[PDB]
Parts: sequence; structure tokens; C-alpha cells
Amino acid sequence: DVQITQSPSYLAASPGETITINCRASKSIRKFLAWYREKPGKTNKLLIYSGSTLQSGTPSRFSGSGSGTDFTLTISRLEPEDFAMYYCQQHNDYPLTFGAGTKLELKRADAAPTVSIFPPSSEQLTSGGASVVCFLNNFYPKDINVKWKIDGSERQNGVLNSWTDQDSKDSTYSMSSTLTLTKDEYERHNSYTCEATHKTSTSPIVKSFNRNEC
Amino acid sequence: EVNLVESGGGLEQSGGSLSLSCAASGFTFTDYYMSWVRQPPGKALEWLALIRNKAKGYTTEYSASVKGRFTISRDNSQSILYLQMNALRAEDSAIYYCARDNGAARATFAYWGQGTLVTVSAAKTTPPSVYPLAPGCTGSSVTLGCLVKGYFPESVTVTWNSGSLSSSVHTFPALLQSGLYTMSSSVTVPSSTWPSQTVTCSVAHPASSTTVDKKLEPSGPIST
Ligand code: NA
Ligand code: NA
Ligand SMILES: [Zn+2]
Repeated sequence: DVQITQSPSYLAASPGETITINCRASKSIRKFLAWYREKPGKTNKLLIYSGSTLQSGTPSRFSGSGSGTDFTLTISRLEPEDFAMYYCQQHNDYPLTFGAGTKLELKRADAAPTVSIFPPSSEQLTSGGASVVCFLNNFYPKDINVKWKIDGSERQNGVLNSWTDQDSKDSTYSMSSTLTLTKDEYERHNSYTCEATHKTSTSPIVKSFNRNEC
Repeated sequence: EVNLVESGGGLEQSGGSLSLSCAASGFTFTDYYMSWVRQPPGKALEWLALIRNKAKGYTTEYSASVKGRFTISRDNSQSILYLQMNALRAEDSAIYYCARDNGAARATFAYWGQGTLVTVSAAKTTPPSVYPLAPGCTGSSVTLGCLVKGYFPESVTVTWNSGSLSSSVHTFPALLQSGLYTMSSSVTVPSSTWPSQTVTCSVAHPASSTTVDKKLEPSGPIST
């Protein structure tokens, strides 16, 4: 009803940095904009309400401004705990409506993934299926390309990828890539390769195995 | 301190019903506005229903998306908040949270629960196949895993050696494939310790009352 556009959707920043996040309503909301943060395993917390009033307990490095259709959240000198998902919400009028969020990510040194490949298990082959699995663990930033090669030929069907959220402790990402085939399909070729291209090197990290080296 | 705990979430078919409740504590319940907000997967939080305080005589407001199907109510003596959900739709699938206002500004949410998951689907409760991920035909550290595939509805929990090398485990979120969920989990341990000592993944899927324990074995013969 009042639609709320949050931007940027994603921002990486350093501990000690100051940043600004934006929220824009499709029509005036007077001053009634609230800001929240979300973190995994924690309940949502209100930071600011009525545009610029700090919720009891919010650190003073948070400030809010705006009126009408354009607001902003500023956080000065980021603390580690400030890295989170931030939402805005208008509370001028029903139906209450939220922005889609700004992911505030902690910028750490670039790191290459550790890559591991797994053939399908006996157990899975017995059932008629064949999943080849590649883990790419502990890298940064999250952008990465994985390609799957069967007998040297790029495979672009049946790959599913999944990433973890940024790690609380080391600030890295990890992902799985899984190429799922039928048994028959799996047995008609020999070499299975997953290749990870990540900005830490112009050389892909390559992991393979031969069905018929075992 | 203030606590809100949601419950009653589960799987239903399209056209069924569900009742959610929210156990609230740590404030005078009747002094506050209480709401239900949901987060469908990949989408913005969506406010659904508000019930005001005693001062306001407990009047309600609804989102157009649940109006006439969902009804918010309060048990004031017990400090429980309810959401009765009738004529469920697959688009209703989401994590549902209960929330309380901050007192100064009545249409904000100072406290939330952790949420309860609601699935509306025609898929049937199905337990996972659990497959081991060990290296085939190495160095100082070894990565192992478990592929958990073909389950419904969420969630599953994967425990490695009764919680002991949960510092180096990675849990990959589930994705729907062929109507069913798949996820995997990995753990990284020193080569000094596996295959020398045992490593097991235990996979709980409460929906089907199933727990699978899978020992990771080294590359050995086809025989044995
Ligand atoms: Na690549
Ligand atoms: Na739907
Ligand atoms: Zn071939």
C-alpha cells in the first residue's frame, strides 16, 4: 500500500567505517519510519522509530534522518556486532509495510576456497542415483564461479549451489555445489571435475576424480 | 526479561487450517498492542494482524491478504496471543513471528519471537536418505560430509560426533528438488584423527520421527 524501497541491498564495510542506508516510500509517511536489525539465531531488534528517535539501548553511533518520502540510517564507526541485515518500516498507516532489507557485510581480507570433491556413495548408487558433490569452504568475497566438467565437457544442467551466511567468527563464506545425475548417466563417462574461479587467482582451483581410477 | 515464544507451526494442505500461539512474558500483557508478522522465503517481512491493548478495548486490524481467513485474538489472563488461520494457501507458507510494540510508538515492534514455520503444500511428510561424503582413491586436514536428500517438510538437524567438532562444521541451506528438500553438512578435522577415530553424522528429522546415524568410512574395498 505505501511501498518501501530500501537501498543498497548489499553493502560491504570495514570495522570503524561510517556508512549510510537509504529508505524511500512511494508516498509521504510523515516522519514515521522505523529501523530494525536482523541476525541469525537472534530475535529482531528495533533501533530507531519516528525517523530519528533512538530506541532505548541503541548505541549513539546510530542516527536516523528524513521526512516525507526519503530517509536514511547512518552508522558511525562500525563495531563487529553491527554487521547484520537492516530493515526499514513505515508506521504512519495501515497496512504496516517494510523494506526488503540491506545486507551489511563485514569486509575482511580476500581468501581462496578450500575445495573438496566427493563421488557418489555406494549407498546412493544402490538407490539409482548419482550426486557428485564439491565443497568450497572459507572464502571471501562470496562471488565465485563453479563449473562442472564430465570428460572435459562443460556440464550446465542439474547443478545446485547453496551458500552459508557469512561466518560470525572468520567472516568467510562456504558453499556446496552438487551435480545430480541418474546412475546410468553417471556410468557413461569417466572424469568428473568441479572448477572454482574466484578473484583471488586467475587460475581456477580444480578438483577431479576418475570413476575408473577406482 | 521480556520473551515471546511462537508455537503451532507445521505442515498443512491447501484449504486446511492451523492455530498459532504466542506465549508472552516479562511485561503487563494487557498494556500492549500485539501483532503477527510473517517472512515468506526470499521476501520482505509482511505485517498481517494487530490487536490493540485494554485501553483501546482490544480492537483489531488486518492485512488485505488475510482478511476474513485469519483471526488474531488474546487470552489476557494467560498472556497468550493467537492467530487462527483458515483457508490456507500455498503462498501463506512462511516463518510467522509475534511482536509487541515499544510503548512510545504503537505501530513499531520492540520485541519479536524467533518464529514458527508454516508449510502449506501438497507434498507428504517424507524422511531423508542420508549419504556419506568421504574422499575416494590426502594431507593434514580432511573434509567429510553428509548429503541429506529427499525429505519433507523442513527442518533437519545434522550433529557430528555428539557436538564435539561443531566449530568446523558448515551447514548448507536446503533447496527444493523434485518436490523434496536436500541439504548437506560438512566437517573438517585433522588427518591425525580420522579414519583413526570414528566420525558420525546424526541426522534428526522430527516431522517423520527419524534419526539416522551414519559412520563415515575411508576408501576401502568394494568387497568386505
Ligand atoms: Na570456474
Ligand atoms: Na504459492
Ligand atoms: Zn564421456
